[PDB]
Amino acid sequence: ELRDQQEQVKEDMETKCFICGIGNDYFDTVPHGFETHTLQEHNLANYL
Amino acid sequence: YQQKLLNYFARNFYNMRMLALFVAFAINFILLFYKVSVHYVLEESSGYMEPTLRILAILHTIISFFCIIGYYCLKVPLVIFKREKEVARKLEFDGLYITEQPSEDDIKGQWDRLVINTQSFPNNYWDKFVKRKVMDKYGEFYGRDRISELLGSAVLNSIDVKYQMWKLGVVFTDNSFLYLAWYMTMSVLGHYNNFFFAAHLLDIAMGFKTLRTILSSVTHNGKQLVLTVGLLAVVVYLYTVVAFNFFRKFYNKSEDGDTPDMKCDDMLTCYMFHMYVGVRAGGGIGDEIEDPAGDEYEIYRIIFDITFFFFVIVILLAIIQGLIIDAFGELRDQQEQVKEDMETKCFICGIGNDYFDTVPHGFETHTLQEHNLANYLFFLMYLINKDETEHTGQESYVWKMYQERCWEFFPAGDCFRKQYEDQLN
Amino acid sequence: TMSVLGHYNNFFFAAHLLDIAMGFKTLRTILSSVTHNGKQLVLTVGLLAVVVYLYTVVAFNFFRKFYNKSEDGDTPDMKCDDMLTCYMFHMYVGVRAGGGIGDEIEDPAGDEYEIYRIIFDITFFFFVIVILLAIIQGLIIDAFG
Amino acid sequence: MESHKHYTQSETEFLLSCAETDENETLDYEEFVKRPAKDIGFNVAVLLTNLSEHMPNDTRLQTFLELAESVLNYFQPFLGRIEIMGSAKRIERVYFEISESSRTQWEKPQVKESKRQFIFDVVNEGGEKEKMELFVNFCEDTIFEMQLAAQI
Ligand SMILES: [Zn+2]
Ligand SMILES: [Zn+2]
Repeated sequence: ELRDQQEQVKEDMETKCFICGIGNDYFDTVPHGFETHTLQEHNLANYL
Repeated sequence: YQQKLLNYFARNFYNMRMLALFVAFAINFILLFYKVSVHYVLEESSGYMEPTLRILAILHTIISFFCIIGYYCLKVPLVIFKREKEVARKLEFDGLYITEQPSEDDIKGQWDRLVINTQSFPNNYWDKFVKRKVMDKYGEFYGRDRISELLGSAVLNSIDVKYQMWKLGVVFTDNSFLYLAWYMTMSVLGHYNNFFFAAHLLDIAMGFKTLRTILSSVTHNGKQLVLTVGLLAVVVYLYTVVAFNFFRKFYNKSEDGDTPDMKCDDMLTCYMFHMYVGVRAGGGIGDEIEDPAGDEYEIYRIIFDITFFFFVIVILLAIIQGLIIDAFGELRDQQEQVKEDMETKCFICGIGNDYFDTVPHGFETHTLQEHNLANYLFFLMYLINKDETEHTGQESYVWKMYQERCWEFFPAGDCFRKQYEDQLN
Repeated sequence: TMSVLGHYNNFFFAAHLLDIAMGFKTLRTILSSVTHNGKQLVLTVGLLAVVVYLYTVVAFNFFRKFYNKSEDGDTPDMKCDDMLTCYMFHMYVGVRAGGGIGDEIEDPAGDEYEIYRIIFDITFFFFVIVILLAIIQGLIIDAFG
Repeated sequence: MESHKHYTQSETEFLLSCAETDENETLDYEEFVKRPAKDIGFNVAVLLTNLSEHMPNDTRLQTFLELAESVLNYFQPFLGRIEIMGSAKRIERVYFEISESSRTQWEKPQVKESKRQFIFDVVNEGGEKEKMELFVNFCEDTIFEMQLAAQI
């Protein structure tokens, strides 16, 4: 069950924005776009 | 003729490797019929077993030699290809010995300096314009001659040593060559004592594939297993502490009464006793100890016994079993996931098997005609095999991108059909 | 043929009771779990045999004097000094003891091979008695899942 | 030369007129290295392949593909194609030859286990741009491997 927990948190973080919940489907039309979203715009770091 | 023999052992490495296994089996089968009076041999009325052992030991050593030569011929060039390729890429696109000059750690990089000054650095990576390109890239910012001084039946009469010292330092660090040298040393010391040939039967783990998968489960969590045993040791240390402080009088492993005492009164001896018959009893420490029939420490010794049982005998064993079975299930999850991801999606693009299957079988057309691992590698090998002048605009563009390492030419999220949908386009 | 040879000896009719596996559906599903990984199970037992062969090699080279399954002292010796007999002994009471080979052997109270016999005992336990059993159990439960 | 092709002035007796080399009442095997010809055939096969794949939907050319089917069957294993993003910001085909040594060395030996391990380790560990250079390193090491295995 703890394995399921960590599998699920990795799943949910990879699929989706922590902020928005768009999913990794709208952005990857452009190359690498989901990672642009998570690492430039809607950052935990830059928000803090 | 020497070259033919070397290519033979290289090509026949796996067959001779498989052969030495069964020679080891035959040796260890004949080892079963040994006796003592000193370790003689007494057969079942057949005096042919000793000469078979004598010749099979010689065959084992000889075929170990040939397997080692096959490995030296065959698999060593590949790892050296990887190494010189890494060194060239680090020199070009990072400038390791120009700017970084790495630490005492990264002993590979500290070792990979004497190769830099040689002529035959790019021996197998099939890229010889390495020194020239590094001279172009750092010829003025750091120096020009600095870079150059940093960089640069009649067969057995002239050969490099500078490159070859580096090469031998590489091959003496490789693991499979070290194993085959161990294999040879055991086959040689089999002459000193024939029982040493039993070490060669442990090559089954390397040989068989399915046995390697049987072994991967316990290998997958060896660290957590060793932590479980360390915790077991700590717990038995606490238990024997509680015993040595209180429960020493019951630790009488003597004969029937009115006998000399063979007791555990120290701490080290009691700890060895708990680790040797507390856990290796199937029931705990109370089995091998005088029963507490009517003592002031009756309930405390009972608590000691049952807690020792229900913790040491139960929980750590169950944790070891859970670790191995979790390794099994997790490796099953791994292979399930790789089959899932390969079926769903293009290895190249990552479209998914949704855009193409509008047409019949289209995802498989995508994977088997257009965006092939095979055809891509064959285009790579083609342009390595081709000449830069003969390149088209397409091939020149792509070869530029290759040797400057872009990977933008690769399709990603797109394809010929996605670009050219049949809509007058 | 078993029903005919039941005439020759009526005990041969007991072979026909093994048709329950073909007959019942749910029993076929009970049997499928162990059938699902029979090959890897047999490999586990072969590895067990190889490991006990190494253990009895280490015993026959070193630990023969403790292999005294005689009566109380001042008796004729019933010992395992050969290699085949020691291998049969380890396979017959090393693994079929619930505790290992040290239970059916004279205890090493103050010997030069005390720590080495102790290492032999605990390694025999924690490998042969534990790991291969757990692998068999994991195989059947993985078949179920 | 009766079963492999039919027999005319222009199919079999054409060859026997080309095979008028010796006066020993025989024929040497140099007529085959003389005839060389399939290097033209690959390029014309690629020409028709590009014409068909880029410009389908033309009955007039489909007629000629019926004519060239027998040659396209010859050049199909050696004719590779791949698609890549172009300098003009568009995907297009790259038609290109495939050798038989690389094919046979890529297919049968241990390298398939290397490809399995490659795909497994790639898709398990994964990476953003730690995928294509891994593929190219696998390809270059494999190209070296097939070269070394050809060398025996
Ligand atoms: Zn968002
Ligand atoms: Zn694709």
